[PDB]
Amino acid sequence: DLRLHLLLNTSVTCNDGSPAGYYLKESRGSRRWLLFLEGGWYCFNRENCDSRYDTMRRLMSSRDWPRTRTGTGILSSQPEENPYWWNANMVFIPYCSSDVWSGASSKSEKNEYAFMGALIIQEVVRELLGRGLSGAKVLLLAGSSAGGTGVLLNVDRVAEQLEKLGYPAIQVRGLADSGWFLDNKQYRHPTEAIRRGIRYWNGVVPERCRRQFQEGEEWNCFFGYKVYPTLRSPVFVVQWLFDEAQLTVDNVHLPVQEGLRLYIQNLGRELRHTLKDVPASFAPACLSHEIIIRSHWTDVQVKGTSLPRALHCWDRSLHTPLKGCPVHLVDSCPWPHCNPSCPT
Ligand SMILES: COC(=O)c1ccccc1Oc1ccc(N)cc1
Ligand SMILES: *[C@@H]1O[C@H](CO)[C@@H](O)[C@H](O)[C@H]1NC(C)=O
Repeated sequence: DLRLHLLLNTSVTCNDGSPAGYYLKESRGSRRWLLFLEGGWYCFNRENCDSRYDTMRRLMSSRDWPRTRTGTGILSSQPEENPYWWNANMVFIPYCSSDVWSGASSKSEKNEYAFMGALIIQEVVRELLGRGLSGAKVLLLAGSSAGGTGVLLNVDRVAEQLEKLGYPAIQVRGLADSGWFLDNKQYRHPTEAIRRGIRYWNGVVPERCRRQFQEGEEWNCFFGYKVYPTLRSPVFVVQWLFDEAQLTVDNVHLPVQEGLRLYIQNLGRELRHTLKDVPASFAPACLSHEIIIRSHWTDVQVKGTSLPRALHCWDRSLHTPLKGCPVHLVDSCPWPHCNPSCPT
């Protein structure tokens, strides 16, 4: 079990002003640390944030947090469930800022809600350094769905933070799961919500990406294929070719006729194209969403290689290609579940 710690700096808060926090399970025997970012959509104005506070309050407040949590998937300490890092120090950071982990604005007299996602990550890292992280050799920042996008937005800031604090020996890396989206046409009549959210949250994006797209076009950096080339920390990308959250924003809900068949096939081809210059990636041809913290994450394979194996090969590569231990795994067949190992 992972144990809850509320942030000692109570000014770094969830949406409603309650303190943010993290769940931790230590492993004194390891110098590897895994920090995982929870997902769960977002809210972008007063009215729909008010709605989210009524029926999704745990994503906006720490008031009702359970006092511990169970680690699953890549957060499991059992070798049978987690062949990759079962012996690592485990950290689960709850998502209570509703800002895709980008915000840096406090609750105040002008702001009904606080959006502090980027600052929550910074403060968790700082408080963990007095608690074991100062001796780490690798810090892997991971996350799923909105947390996967949060990895892309924050991994280089964590690297910069550790350098400025005096810890240049810690190798910061990222693992972005199911947060690699496309700003494509919908099947029937979404990027505007991101643009409005950024101004509502005072959201921040990586500096190298911001300099490319410049004022008021910062929404571009929320899309993986645009922000990834600007990052300097090593990042491993996991993405279903037919992601269910992507299809939902595209207004696709699953007899498929020719128009829909061509749309679905073109989406898989476009996603595959955006990953050709991404050396560390895992992209199976399945209709699903999220992967790395479910208990049976070991079952899916691309070209005969599991995701835990591909991540271990990634570790080895960062000590050119390795014999029988690949890191770039993208299916080429064109329809959902043409890979026999897709989840049911
Ligand atoms: C849950 O996370 C998101 O909603 C998200 C994150 C980053 C970028 C986009 C996002 O939603 C989308 C907006 C528009 C289109 N076309 C696709 C996806
Ligand atoms: C708490 O965090 C905020 C935001 O990062 C910072 O401005 C403040 O100085 C911190 N408080 C202390 C006591 O360090």
